[PDB]
Amino acid sequence: LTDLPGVGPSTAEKLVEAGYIDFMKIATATVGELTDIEGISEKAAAKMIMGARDLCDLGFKSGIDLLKQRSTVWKLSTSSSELDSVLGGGLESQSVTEFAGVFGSGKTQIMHQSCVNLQNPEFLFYDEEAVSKGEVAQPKAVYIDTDGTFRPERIMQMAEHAGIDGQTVLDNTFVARAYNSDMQMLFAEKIEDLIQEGNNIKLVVIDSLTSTFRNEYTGRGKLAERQQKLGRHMATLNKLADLFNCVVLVTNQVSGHAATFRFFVRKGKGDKRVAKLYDSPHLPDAEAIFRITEKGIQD
Ligand SMILES: Nc1ncnc2c1ncn2[C@@H]1O[C@H](COP(=O)(O)OP(=O)(O)O)[C@@H](O)[C@H]1O
Ligand SMILES: [Mg+2]
Ligand SMILES: [Mg+2]
Repeated sequence: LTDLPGVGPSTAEKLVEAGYIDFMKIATATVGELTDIEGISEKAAAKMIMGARDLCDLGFKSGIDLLKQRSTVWKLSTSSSELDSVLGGGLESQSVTEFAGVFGSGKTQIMHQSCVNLQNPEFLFYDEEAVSKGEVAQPKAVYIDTDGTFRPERIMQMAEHAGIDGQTVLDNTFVARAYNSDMQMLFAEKIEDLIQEGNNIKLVVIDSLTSTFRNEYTGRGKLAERQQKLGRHMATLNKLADLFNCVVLVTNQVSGHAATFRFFVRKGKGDKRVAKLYDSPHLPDAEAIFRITEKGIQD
């Protein structure tokens, strides 16, 4: 951090204790966040931010550089050919993908499958030129279980059929049981701490995203506070996805959020499930047929 203009050893310590350890978090921080660090003037705050931006080469980009920026996005397979195809390759890092649908449609299943697939190196599609092995090495997932439906057995089972060690998935998956939106949001924010602790978080799951909010802000007369809180939460999830180049997944029970990809999943005949991609920035609306068996997501 002392590389940063105006940042000496003493300021560097105040910065590390305030959570600001890497350049990107400073380069993208507001003069407000830092000035609040106390002992950090607004002058020093603006200088180090300007400095960090330069160090991280933030600025106008054009031509081939646009393709290169886009290439830093890696993708996680869902184990369903149909789905991956409709996703334009697989779940995208640096973005939030939402799977909404009726109870039993398979939302939680997809969440578990993703935690497993993260441990299958061949399931992470990326341009070796924009993303180095080390960046996706020893990947870890964080699962914010809001409904209390995380099932280690299911992880073990899906892993087995994938030919990978189930215990290895468990060892690399942090689960956080949230009983309300406050815990849910806080846990989400604490993810930076796990990364700071050396954990290569590459997959974040929020299952579910809206349950707590709906239960807490049932009154549609105070739908204001709710739509707000949820917005801040989503903003936090999106920033996480970008800064730490990781895949963020959230589920929504349904009988509009800031998710960059939005799916509506419905039950087909028996095993069959239909995932309808209805919102994305560059892909056409399309349906993917897959199934849910003892092996997890397949087809
Ligand atoms: N071990 C399993 N083997 C085959 N299918 C399973 C297994 N576990 C769960 N399922 C399927 O998952 C469905 C429920 O998926 P779930 O993700 O919990 O729904 P939701 O969308 O509400 O989260 C079940 O009704 C069952 O068909
Ligand atoms: Mg993004
Ligand atoms: Mg569920």
